[PDB]
Amino acid sequence: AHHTAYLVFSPSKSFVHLEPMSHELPCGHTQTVQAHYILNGGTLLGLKK
Amino acid sequence: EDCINRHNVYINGITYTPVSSTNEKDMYSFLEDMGLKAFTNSKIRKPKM
Repeated sequence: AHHTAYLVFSPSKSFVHLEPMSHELPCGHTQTVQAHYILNGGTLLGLKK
Repeated sequence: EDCINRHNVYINGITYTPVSSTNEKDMYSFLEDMGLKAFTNSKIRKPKM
């Protein structure tokens, strides 16, 4: 097994992964697609959503 | 014996700064330039690596 991977830069220190459906992909369908999010302090000041 | 070398200095932030020594004055050095020596276990000599 051989593979390499790397990491983001984030001085906010927050980031997203996306978890693929990494294989064969049909046509004329959909796919539901998921991701994993973090937000250090979220809207630090910002607004709500 | 107390070496402290990290695999890399670990700048969580801008970019990983590497390993190198310093050069400054010391209590050990004060008391050797004094001309002499002592015994303790305090943090006298710098945490050299």
